Amino acid sequence: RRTYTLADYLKNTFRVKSYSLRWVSDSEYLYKQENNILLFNAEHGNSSIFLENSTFEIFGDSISDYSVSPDRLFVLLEYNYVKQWRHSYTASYSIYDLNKRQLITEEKIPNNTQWITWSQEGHKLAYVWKNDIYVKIEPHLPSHRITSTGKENVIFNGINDWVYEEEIFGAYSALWWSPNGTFLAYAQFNDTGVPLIEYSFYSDESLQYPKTVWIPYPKAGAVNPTVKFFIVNTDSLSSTTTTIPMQITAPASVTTGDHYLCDVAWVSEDRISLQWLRRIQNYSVMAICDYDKTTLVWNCPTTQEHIETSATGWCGRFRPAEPHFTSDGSSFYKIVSDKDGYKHICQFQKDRKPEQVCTFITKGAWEVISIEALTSDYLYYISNEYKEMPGGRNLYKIQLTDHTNKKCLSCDLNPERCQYYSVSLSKEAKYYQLGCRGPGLPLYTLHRSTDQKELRVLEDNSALDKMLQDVQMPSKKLDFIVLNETRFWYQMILPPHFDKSKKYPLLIDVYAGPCSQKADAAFRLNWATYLASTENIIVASFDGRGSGYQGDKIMHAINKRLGTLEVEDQIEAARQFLKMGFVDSKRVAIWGWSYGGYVTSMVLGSGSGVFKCGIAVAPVSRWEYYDSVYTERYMGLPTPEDNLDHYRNSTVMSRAENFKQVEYLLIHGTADDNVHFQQSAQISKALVDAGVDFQAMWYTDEDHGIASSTAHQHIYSHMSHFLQQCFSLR
Amino acid sequence: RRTYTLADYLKNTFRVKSYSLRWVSDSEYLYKQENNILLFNAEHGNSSIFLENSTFEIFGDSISDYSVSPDRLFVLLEYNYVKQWRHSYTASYSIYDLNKRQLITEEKIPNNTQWITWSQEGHKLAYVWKNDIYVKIEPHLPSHRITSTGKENVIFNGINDWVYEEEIFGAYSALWWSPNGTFLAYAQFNDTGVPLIEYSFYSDESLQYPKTVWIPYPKAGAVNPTVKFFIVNTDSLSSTTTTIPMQITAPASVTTGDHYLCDVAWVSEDRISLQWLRRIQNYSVMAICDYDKTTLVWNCPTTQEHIETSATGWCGRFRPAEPHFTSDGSSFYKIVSDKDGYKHICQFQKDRKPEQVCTFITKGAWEVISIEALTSDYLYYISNEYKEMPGGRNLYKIQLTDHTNKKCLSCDLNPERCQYYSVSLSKEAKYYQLGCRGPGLPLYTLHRSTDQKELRVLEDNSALDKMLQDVQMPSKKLDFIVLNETRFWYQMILPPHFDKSKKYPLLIDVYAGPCSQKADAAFRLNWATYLASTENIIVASFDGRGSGYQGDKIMHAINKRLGTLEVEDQIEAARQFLKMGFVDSKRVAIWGWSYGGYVTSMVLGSGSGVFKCGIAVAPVSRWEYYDSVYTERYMGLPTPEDNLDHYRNSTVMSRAENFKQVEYLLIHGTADDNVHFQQSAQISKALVDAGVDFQAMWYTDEDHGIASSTAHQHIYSHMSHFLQQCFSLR
Ligand SMILES: O=C(NC[C@@H]1CN[C@H](C(=O)N2CCSC2)C1)c1cscn1
Repeated sequence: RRTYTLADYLKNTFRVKSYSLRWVSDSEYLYKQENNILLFNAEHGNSSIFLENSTFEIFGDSISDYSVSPDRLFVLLEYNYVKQWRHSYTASYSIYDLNKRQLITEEKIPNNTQWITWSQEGHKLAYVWKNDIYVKIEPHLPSHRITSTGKENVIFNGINDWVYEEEIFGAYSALWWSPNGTFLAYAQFNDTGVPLIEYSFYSDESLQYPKTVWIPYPKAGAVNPTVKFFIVNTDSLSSTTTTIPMQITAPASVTTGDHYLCDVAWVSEDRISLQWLRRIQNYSVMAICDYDKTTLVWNCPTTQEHIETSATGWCGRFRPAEPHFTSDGSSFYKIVSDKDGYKHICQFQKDRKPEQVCTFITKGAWEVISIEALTSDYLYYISNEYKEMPGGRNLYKIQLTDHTNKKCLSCDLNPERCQYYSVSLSKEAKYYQLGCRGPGLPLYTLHRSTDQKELRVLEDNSALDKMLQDVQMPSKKLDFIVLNETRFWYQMILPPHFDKSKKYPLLIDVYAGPCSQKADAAFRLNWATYLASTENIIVASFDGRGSGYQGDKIMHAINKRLGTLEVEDQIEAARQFLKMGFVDSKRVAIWGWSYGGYVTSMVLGSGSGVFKCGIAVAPVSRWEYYDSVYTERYMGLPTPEDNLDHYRNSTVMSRAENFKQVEYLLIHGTADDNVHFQQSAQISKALVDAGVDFQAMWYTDEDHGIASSTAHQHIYSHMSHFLQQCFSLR
Repeated sequence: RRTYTLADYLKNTFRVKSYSLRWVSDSEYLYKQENNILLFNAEHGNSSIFLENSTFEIFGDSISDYSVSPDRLFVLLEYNYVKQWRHSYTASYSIYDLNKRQLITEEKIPNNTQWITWSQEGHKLAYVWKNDIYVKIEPHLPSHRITSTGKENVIFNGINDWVYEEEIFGAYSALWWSPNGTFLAYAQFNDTGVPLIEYSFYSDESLQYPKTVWIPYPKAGAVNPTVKFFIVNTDSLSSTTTTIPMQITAPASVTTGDHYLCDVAWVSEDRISLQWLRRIQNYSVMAICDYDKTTLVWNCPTTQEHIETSATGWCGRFRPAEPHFTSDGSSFYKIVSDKDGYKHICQFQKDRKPEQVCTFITKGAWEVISIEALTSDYLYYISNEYKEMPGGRNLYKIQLTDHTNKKCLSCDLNPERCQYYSVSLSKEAKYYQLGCRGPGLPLYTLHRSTDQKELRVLEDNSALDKMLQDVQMPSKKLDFIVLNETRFWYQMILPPHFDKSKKYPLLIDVYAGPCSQKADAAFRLNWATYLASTENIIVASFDGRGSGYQGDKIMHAINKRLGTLEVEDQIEAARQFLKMGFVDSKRVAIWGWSYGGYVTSMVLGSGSGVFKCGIAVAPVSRWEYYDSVYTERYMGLPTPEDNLDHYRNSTVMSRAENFKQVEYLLIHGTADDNVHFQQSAQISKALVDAGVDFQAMWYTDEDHGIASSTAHQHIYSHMSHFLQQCFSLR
C-alpha cells in the first residue's frame, strides 16, 4: 500500500518506455538498443548490428546524437551539445565511414556548427556555421562556402532568428534539400531594425561581473526581421570559386508591408512550394514555383498562387498546414478549415481555381490532426473523430480513387488501453508502427500495412506495469460538461480509492492558450500524479473557449481578445466541478505555467472568490511584452488604429487589488529569453503598489522551462509546500 | 491599553519632532516654521520672518530645499529633485533676490544641475552641470565655465564618481571654496579603466522594453578611478575667456601605485590641506600646501608632510579623521588612535616632527567621536567617555591654554532622559544647541556658551509624549555582557509589561560591519518597537568584535578576515541572552540588512543550531562582488599574493548545506546599485544546487534601501508575516 511519492516524480523512479525507431527504407528501420544501433527487418524480427556499443565511446560520453546518411554509408556523430533557446543548439561533429570502418579525419566539420543535415539522397551535407551555409558533396571532400553575409544577431543564413525559430518554424533549421539533391534552398533573415532585450546572466559564483545577453526580439508591434528566399545549384560547386544563388521573391499580395515565410515544401526537383503570411495573419498565400531550365530561374506564376483566408481570426492552428503533393506533383492535399470551421483534408490542383480551389475529402464535427503519408492510392492521416472524443487520437486511411473506402486502423486494437495513438509509416507505407499513449500504459507495436496484421509487439510496458502494482496509482476521468449548449471536455486526476461521497481539495491545472488542449486520453506520470496519489488532491484541467481541435467556432472565439473567455470558462468549469459534489469548496486552487501562468494570474485577480490560492510560473502579464508573431496572431497590433484597447484591458497588473483575497505564488526564471521576467517584475511591482502581500521566487540563470536538474526539483518541492500550507495539509 | 501597531510604524502615526536650525552668525539662526524661514536671535526668543509661506509656492510644491547665501542677500531655491545613488541627485534652481524682493531671471542656472554651493563669503556660486564646473561671481552675472573635459561616466569634474561618492567622501560634492573665495579647489576623476555593472530597470508597465543602467563600478581588486587636484583663481574670470587651473600632485610616497584622495580642508586662503591614501589603506599622508604669490603655484613641501599609519589594520574609522587648524594655521588638532589604539585628539605643527608629530590632549579607554569647534581658547568635542558607555554621546570642552580645564556640558542636564547628544555651535561658539536623542524622547535646547545657562527649550516632545501615554510602549535595556574578559555592549527592546520570569521569543537585529554600533542610548520608533509592543518579541542587538568606538583592539580584530569573529560573537551573544533566562530557546531568530544581511546569512549557515529562522535583506554573499574602496580596506586584495584565501573562505554560498536546518527569507532590490542583487542571485542559486528550500522576494526597481513608499510598507509587512509564521504566532 505505497503512494506515488514526490520523489517518485522528481527522481523518475518509474520509467515509462517507448520504441523510437528510424525507418531506413520501406522495409527496415534503425533502433538504439543498449547503445548499439541495430538494423531491424519489419516482417521478421530479423535484426543485425549497425553501429557498436563501441564507436560512440571514442567521442567519450559526450556523444549527444547520431544521424545516418540516407545511403547508409556514413554516420554523423554529434557531441559537445550546447543548448540555445527552445530548439537551437551548437555541437561538434565527426563523420564515420561505415564501409572504410573509421572516422573520416580530413576535411572535418567546424567545431561549433549551428546546424547540419544530409541531403535526402546520397551523402551530401549542408551545414550552417557562423551564420553561413556550407556544402560538402561528399564526406571526404572539402567544404564549399555558399554564403558570406552571415553575421551574429544580424544576418542569419540557413537558420532562423529568435522569433522565427520559436513562432514560425518549429526549429532552428532554415535549409531544404531538393529531392535528388541538385538544389539547396534556404532562407536569410535580417534582424537589423529589430529591438533588443537584455537580461543578466550570473554564471558560476567565480564570475566577478555578471554578463549581459542581448537578443534581437520583436515585442508586439515592434519592427520585425525581414526575409529572402534563395535556391543555389549544388552540382556546380566544383567548377567555380563561388556560385550565385537564385532568389525567389514573395508574391505581390504580401510584399506591400511586413510579412513572414510560413513553410517550405519541395514538390519534385523542379518544383517547390512556399507559403507566405502577412504580418496580420488574416491572409496567407502558397505559391508553387517551377524551375526554368533555359533562363535558369524559378517562376512563381500567380496562376499557381492559392490563397488561404480567415474572417474569424487567423490561418491554421499556429500557421497554415503543410501541403502534401502527389508524385507527378499535379495535385496536393492540405488541412484547411471547411465551411463549418472544421480543420479537414481537401484537394488542390497546382493551378488555382476561382473560389473552388478545394474539394474536401473529409467532413464532420471533428478534425484531422495531421496527414501522415500519401501513397499513390492511399492517404494516411490522424484524427480525433472516433467516439467524438476531441481529446483522442486515431490513425485513419482513405483510398484516393474511392473516398468512401475510409477506414480506422487503431480504433479496435485496444479500445480500453489505447485511444491516443502516434504513427510512423515506413518510407512507402509498407509497414507502420503504432504508438499507444492511450489511457493505459504506452503500447508500441508494428503492423504490415497491407492487411494490418500486427507483426509483433515492439514494447508493452510490462516492466513498468509490474512495478506500479505495489503502488496506489490515481485514475484519470476524461469526460465533458456542457455550457451554453456546447460540449467542453475536461479531465480529472482522481486520487486512489476515490470515494465520490467524500470531499477532496481541487487544483485546476491550466494553460488554455489558443488552440491548446489540456484534456486528452494520454498516459502520464507527472506532478499531478503525486498530488492525487499522496496528497489526495483532485487535479483537473478544462479545455474551454479558444481551444483544441473542435472547430474554429471554439478556437477563434478568443480572437482579438486574449485574457477574456478562456479565463472566464476556466472559472465556470470550477463552478461545475463543485456542483459535482466531491469538491471541498473551501480548498480550491489553480496553477499554470507560461500562458497558463497568465490565466492563473488573471483568474486569481478576477475576484470571483472561487479560488483560495494559486501559482503562476513564468506568466505573461500584458501582451505588449510578448513577441510579435505570436501575440499579433491573436491580438493584432497594439495601436489605436487596431486593438490597443484589448491590449491594455488584459493586463495582470490591472487586477492587482483583487489579489488581496488570495494567497499568490509568483515564480520566474532569471534568464528567461521567452517570457522575459520583465513580465513578473511588472506584476510584483503592481501588487507592491497595491499593498497586496504575496510570495515570490526567482530562479537564477534558469530558462523559461526552469528545467535544469536541481532547479526542476527545487521548484516542484517549493510549489508542493505552497499547496500544503494553502490546503492545511503538510 | 493599546499596543504599537505595525501600521503605527508604517503610517508614521506618532511623529517624533526635532529642531533643525541653521546658524547664520555667531548670534542668529534660521528655522523653518510652517513653511516660513524665520530668523531667530539666540539669547532672546526675538524672531522675525526671513522668507514667506509664500515664495516657496511660486515653484509650486516641488520646492525641495533652500540655501541662503552667507551674506543673507540671496536664497537658492531647489526644486525638481531627482535622486541618483545615496547622495547624488539633480535639481533645478532659482536665485531669489531678498533685497530686490524677487526671483533673479537673467543668467539662470542650468535645469539639471548636479551640484551647487555658495562660497563661504559673499554670493559667489559654483555649480557642476554635465560634469563640468561653472562659476558665477554674483547671481545676476553670467556663468563662467571652468572645465570642459567633463563627460558622463568617464570624466567627473567637481563631483565624485560612484565609488568615491559612496566610500571616500560622504557626498556627491568635490568642490571646495577657499575662505575669502579667491580660489576654488576641485577634484577630477577618470573612470576610464573602471569595469561596468549593468542591471535592468523596468520602469512603468508602459515601457515595452526594459532599460539597462550601467555604472563604472570597481569590485574588489578591479581597476579603480584616478584622481587629480586643481585650484583655479576666481578673481580673474572676468578678464579672460578661459582661466588655467593649477594642479597639485599627490605626495610621492603615494604615487607609485593606485591611491585615493581622502579629505580636503582649507586652512587659510593661501594654505590648503589634502589627505591621500594608498589603495592599501595601511598608509596615509596629509600634505599641507602653500600658495606661492611669485610663481603662482601651490607647494606641498615634504617638510609639511605628516604620515598616518596602522600596523593593526587601516586608517581611521572609514577614512583618516579631518584636521582642525588654528586661526594663524600654525597648528591643528586631529583625531588619531593613540599608543593604546584609542581614537583621541592630539596636536600637530604644520611642520612634521620625527616620530613626535603628535601630542595627545585626550587619554582613556573611551574615544573622541568628533571635534565640533575650535575657538581661540577652547576645543569643543563629543565623546562616549561618560559613565564608560561606548554607546552614549556627550559634549565636552577643553581649554587650549590649560588641558586640565576639561568639562562635560551635557552630562548633568538630564541623566535620565539624555545620554546621546548631538551638538551645533554658532559661528564662533557663542551659543550651542543641544540635541538629546538620549534614552527618552528627543529634547532640543539652546544654551549660552559662556556659562552654559540654558536660554530656553527649543523642543521637548510633549505632543508625542501626550500620545504615547495611551500606548503600551516597550522599554530598552542597554547593558553589557563580558566575553573572554572584555566588555561587549548589547541592547534589548523589551515588550511592555516584560516579566523576567516568563519566556519570550528572541530576534537578533544585526549589522556588525567594521566600526558599526547597534547598541546605543538613542531613542527610536522603528519596526522593533512594533515587534515588542504587539508581538511580545524581544529584539536585541550586540556590538561584538570589529566594532564601534572602543579602541582598535576591538575594531581591527576583524582585519583581513570579514565573515569571522563578528559572526561568531553574534552567536555567542545569543547564547548569553538564553542563559539570561527569559528567552524561549525554541524561538530565536535573526535578521539583518546590507552588511547585516551578510552576517544573518553567515550565522544561519553556520549550523550552530541556535537559530530557527532568519531574514537577510540585500546581503553581500562574497567580497569579490562588493566595491573596492570598502572591501579592500578590511580585506586587502583578492589575489594569491595577498588575501585571496580569506575572500574565498567567507562566502555565503559555501555554507549552503547548513541552511537545511533553517527557515530562510532572502529579499533583494532589482535596481540595487550598491549590493548588486548578483549577490543574492548567487545565494539562491547555491541553495538550489544544495537542495535547500527557502523563501525569496525581489523588489522590482527598488534600491538598496527598498525605500519607496509602497515597497517600504510591503517589505516590512512581508517580514512580519514571515516571523509570525516562524514563531507560530499570527
Ligand atoms: O558611510 C561611510 N562608509 C560606510 C560604507 C559605505 N558603503 C558601504 C555599504 O554601503 N555597504 C553595503 C553592504 S556592506 C557595505 C558602507 C563613509 C562615509 S565617508 C567614508 N565612508
